Amino acid sequence: MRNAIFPRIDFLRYLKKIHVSYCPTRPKTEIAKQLIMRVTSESVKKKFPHLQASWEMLAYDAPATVEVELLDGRRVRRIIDGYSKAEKKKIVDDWRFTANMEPWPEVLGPQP
Amino acid sequence: PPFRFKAPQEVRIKVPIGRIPPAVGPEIRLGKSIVAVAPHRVTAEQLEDARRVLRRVLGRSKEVHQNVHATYAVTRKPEGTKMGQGKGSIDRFVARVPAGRILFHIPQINPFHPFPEVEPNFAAFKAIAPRLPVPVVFREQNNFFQMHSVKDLIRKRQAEERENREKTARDKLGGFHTD
Amino acid sequence: KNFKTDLIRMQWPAMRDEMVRFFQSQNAIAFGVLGAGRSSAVDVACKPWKRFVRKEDIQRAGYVPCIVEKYGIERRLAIHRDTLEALAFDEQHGHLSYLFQARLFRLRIGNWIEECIPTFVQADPVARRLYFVKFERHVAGKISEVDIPTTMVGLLACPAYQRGYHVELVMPTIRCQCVGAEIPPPFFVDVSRLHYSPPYTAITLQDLQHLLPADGSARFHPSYDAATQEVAWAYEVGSLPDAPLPADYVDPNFVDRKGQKMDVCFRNHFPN
Amino acid sequence: GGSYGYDAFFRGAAEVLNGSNIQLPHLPENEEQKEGKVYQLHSVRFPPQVRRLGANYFFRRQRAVPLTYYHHLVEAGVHAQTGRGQALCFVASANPGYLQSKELENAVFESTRGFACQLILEGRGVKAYFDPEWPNLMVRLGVGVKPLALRRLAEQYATRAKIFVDKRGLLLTVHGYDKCAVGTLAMSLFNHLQANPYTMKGAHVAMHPIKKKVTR
Amino acid sequence: SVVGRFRLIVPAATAKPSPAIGQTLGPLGINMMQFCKEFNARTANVRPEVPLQVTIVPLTDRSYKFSIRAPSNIWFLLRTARCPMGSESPGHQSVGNVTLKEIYHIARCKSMDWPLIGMSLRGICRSLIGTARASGIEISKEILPAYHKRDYTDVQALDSMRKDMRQRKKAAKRAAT
Amino acid sequence: ILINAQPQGNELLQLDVDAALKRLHITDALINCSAGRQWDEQHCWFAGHLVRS
Amino acid sequence: PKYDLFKPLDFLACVKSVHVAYHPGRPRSEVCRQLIHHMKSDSVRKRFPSLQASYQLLGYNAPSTIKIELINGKKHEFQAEHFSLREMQMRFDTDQFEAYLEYMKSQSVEAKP
Amino acid sequence: GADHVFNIFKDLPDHKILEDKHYPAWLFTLDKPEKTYGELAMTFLYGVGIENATLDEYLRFTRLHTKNLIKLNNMRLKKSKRSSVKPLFWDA
RNA sequence: UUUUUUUUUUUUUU
RNA sequence: CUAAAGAUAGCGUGAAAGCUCAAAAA
RNA sequence: AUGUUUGCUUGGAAGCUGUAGUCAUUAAAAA
Repeated sequence: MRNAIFPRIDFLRYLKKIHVSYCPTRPKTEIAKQLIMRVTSESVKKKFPHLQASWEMLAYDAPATVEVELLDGRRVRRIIDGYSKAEKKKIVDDWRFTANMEPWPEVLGPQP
Repeated sequence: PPFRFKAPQEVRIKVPIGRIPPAVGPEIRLGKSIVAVAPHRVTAEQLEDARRVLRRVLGRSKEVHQNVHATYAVTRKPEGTKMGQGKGSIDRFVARVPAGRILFHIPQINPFHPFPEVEPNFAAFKAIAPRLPVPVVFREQNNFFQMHSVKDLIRKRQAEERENREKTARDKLGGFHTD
Repeated sequence: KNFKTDLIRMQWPAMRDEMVRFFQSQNAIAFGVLGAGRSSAVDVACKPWKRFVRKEDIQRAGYVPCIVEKYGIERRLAIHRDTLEALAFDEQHGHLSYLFQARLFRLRIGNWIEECIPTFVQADPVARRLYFVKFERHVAGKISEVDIPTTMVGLLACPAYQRGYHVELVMPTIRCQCVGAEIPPPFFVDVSRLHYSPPYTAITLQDLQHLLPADGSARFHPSYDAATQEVAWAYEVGSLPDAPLPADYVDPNFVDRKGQKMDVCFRNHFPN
Repeated sequence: GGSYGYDAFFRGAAEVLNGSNIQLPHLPENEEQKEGKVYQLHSVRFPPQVRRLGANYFFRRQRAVPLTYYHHLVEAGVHAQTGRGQALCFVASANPGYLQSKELENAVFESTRGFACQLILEGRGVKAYFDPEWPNLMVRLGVGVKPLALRRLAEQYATRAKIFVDKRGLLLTVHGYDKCAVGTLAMSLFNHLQANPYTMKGAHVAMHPIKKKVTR
Repeated sequence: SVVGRFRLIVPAATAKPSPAIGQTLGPLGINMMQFCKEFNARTANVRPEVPLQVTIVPLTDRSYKFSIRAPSNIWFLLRTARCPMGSESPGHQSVGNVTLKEIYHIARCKSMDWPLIGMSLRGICRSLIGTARASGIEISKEILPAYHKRDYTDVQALDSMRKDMRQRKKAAKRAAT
Repeated sequence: ILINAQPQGNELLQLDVDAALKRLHITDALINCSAGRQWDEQHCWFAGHLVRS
Repeated sequence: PKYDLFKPLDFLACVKSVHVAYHPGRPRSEVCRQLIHHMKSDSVRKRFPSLQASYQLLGYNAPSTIKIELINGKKHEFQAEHFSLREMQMRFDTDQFEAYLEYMKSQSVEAKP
Repeated sequence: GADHVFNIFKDLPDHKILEDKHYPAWLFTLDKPEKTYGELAMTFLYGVGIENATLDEYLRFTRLHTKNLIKLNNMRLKKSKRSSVKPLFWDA
């Protein structure tokens, strides 16, 4: 920021270790790919020298997994299998151009 | 409590043309202020026009105050009088405004403390400075101190972060011992 | 659901600590920023005043002559312009500051240290210059009358101002009787709680009385009235009552060269 | 010289300090570039054409910081190029600005490809045909108006630049080796080929159309 | 390639060639006879002549496409508050009052829209709140004492004639001055 | 490596001989030119004024 | 007034197809990423809709490679690890300007898709 | 007929009100006034209450600061007489 | 910097 | 790719459309 | 970018012929 003391929020500021695995043959891997590319960038390297990043390519059918190690010592694991912003926009546009108004369940109010 | 003090009244008395004395000391006023640099005469019509322009520019929500009033009377020779037949009739009223005296001021305090990158506003005073028969200079004094500044803290933090980064980078490579 | 949110929530506690530590570190100097437990003293060197030396000479040389006079012999010193003016004029678009006369200068001359406070200042009306500054000693246990400035930094947080009402600072400075070894810092007017009222709203010194030192070294002037001595106002523009001219008003347009009133002012037919 | 002006004498030149900080054309320059800058030596590899500049531009010309220069000369499907087996020139300096001068790129473009420009023609009946052969250029400015003989320009600029016209005759292309020459030629052409704001019958330089006007 | 974007407000299930739609469909050269049919065919499950649906027609170089959505926020808010008009000089004069529960239902209803897909319900709610604020409609837990009736006796069927009566009354009362 | 371990700046003695060569109508001299064997893809030296003719 | 006659040509101007193949995490890999981002930009999409861009991620340690084919049938191949964006353009500027010259001669630059 | 308030479709019932226990918890919390930029600045720039700071407050302060920066730039770059600037902004 | 130059311009920043 | 984007600072039209700037990234 | 052509004047008013207001986006498989 311009007139500020502390920086903005960033999940990469308090991370020790990062690892990502994905299978090329599995769909919905773009998210993982982009993560890899951003993580493995020079700018990130320069900004957070204290970060250890390592990617792997799986040769077996499995979902895209992410394992991170905090500064403190805590560890967590997650899975990332979904669409990207561009794919979501294309999917939304495909349905939007149809223009078929119907009483979707969502429209309806809540009830026990 | 606040009050609306009544302005003085013009003196209908013939007076000499003596000189303008100097100022005693600098006059300090909170908020924006406009002051002269040299001594000169100013007329009530001039002051009223400046007040009207300032009010029109600022608007009806802001408040302004005058620091000089026209009370000194001056005479003029009527058209059709001989060389010397006594003092002439009163012509107009002027105010003896020496150097350093304040003319107008807005007590309004800049609220934007953590924004020192922006200069004050002097459009209202610019709109009337050409009108005045004297050179004027803008002024804006506040209660803001150096000690109470966020710039210093920002600088300090930037330095600290730089140092930290540097240290980290040196330690990573392992070219030197630790501790 | 996304993992970045989770990560950020997990990391927030850690991030908090850094800011906490930074503020603590900042505070450490005293051994909040706006706290009353903050020192304001300055320490500068001086030069001796040589014999057969005029004010003008010193001024031209690039120095400000000064003298020190109470509770001791009369001493003569010279303080660098670039050093003195910097303190004097601590604003980019301001003149002689109020704080200038509310400090504790630790002047150093030869092998001696003098703890003084400026009283008398001779500054140019228009230009920012210093001609002559006098100093007064300060000894522990002796009553010292000092004008402590006020601050209103926290102006943004004013409901009244938010709503579009006009806010003013009546009293720039408050008189105090310092007895202690150090002068209290500038007062802070906490305007965070100031609601608009039809007639008018104001703040007194009773609220600010809690900002004085706990040891009781400082005390406001007895002459003041904490129950009625307002420091700040909040009213609506163009809604004030009419009042007559004060009796102690002097017309500046009828002043003699000597600083005396004109003969005319003594006349019967002399309104105001 | 030695004479004080009235403004600076009496008034003291206070006008310069009577400006407002609003209604500005451009925002103030950010004062971010403070103490703490670290300089580094940058180097760029340019083609071998810059050798035509010679020493008079790299050494004789005075500059704030040194400006070195070296020429790596090497004796002589798919254009599989690498960083070896070819000639080039090394230009290194501490100031990045010196490594972006237009003269260095001109030294290569002038002797490799050169420069070009275009003029678009519009209006009903506006045609740019050709005489039997070059150099003979004629342009018709509307219906009923006599053509314009443009042979003078071409003779002037012979061997420096050339003019081409499409089949349709709606486009005037100019190709040359000299930047100055090219530009001059183009503007010369456009001076007498300028279009009317009302009837809109003429020529114009691309990416700079003229606004239309109507009578009240 | 596309030329731009255009917005329209045409009744759902009941459309015809009128100057309103023509003002947009004329310069474009879009055949209203075809457009009308196409539009109608896609809004069979909507009430006739009552709704004020919003459509967007992104014009193609040659071809054309369009999409439909629900009415505006104010459309909903005014009907819920049972008020013909808004409030002059917002922030000083109050007209209507809507509870949080109705806001919730509004949000839920409005959830189905392309510009809102992926957005939280909470966000929608807060947006609605803001909109209400921007119009001069107070929001609280339950009905306030000053609006216990809340104009419940007034039926919503006569909203158009109430609006026209107010429009003519405001001009008539000031013309005589 | 090749650019950070070589002289930087001007050279009075080089400039004098360059001016003399220009006076003597010598347009074949190359300033700061490298050379090497036939089967060489990298040169480790740069001659002051090299002439190919 | 002042008219701007000459304008520098974009990197992706008069280009038929582009292919990128690199290994993430490899030293000197910024070129690839910058090129990718440029290729998948908004401005590019609008100015040169008929552009075929593609990137590949290698699963093994191998040098970077960039292949560029122009509209006039010319082909070029460079290494991302030994060149820059700026330097690359200077290698094939001649063919790009030849194609742009022919296109300029043949058609107007103010045309739209 | 058309007297519904939560229905736009054809031949469907209107939405009925339910008990407070059925609605989300968060629904009954929006009534409260959110903290202002002035309030939030006191905790981050000055450190009045940093010991009791929260992520939501930090996010709100970060957004409001950029809002202020942009409004500042536009204030200065303004030329027209159109009434679009808060009076408070003018006092800078 | 080019005879480009009645109020019209290009190149290079010297 | 990530991040950020004033109820809207400067052009534009007939009610529109469209462009640019601030902010953000680099 | 989006709610949103938010509101009142106005035959009509989109960010951009007047004026009032001037906040809303990251959140429920958090407990």
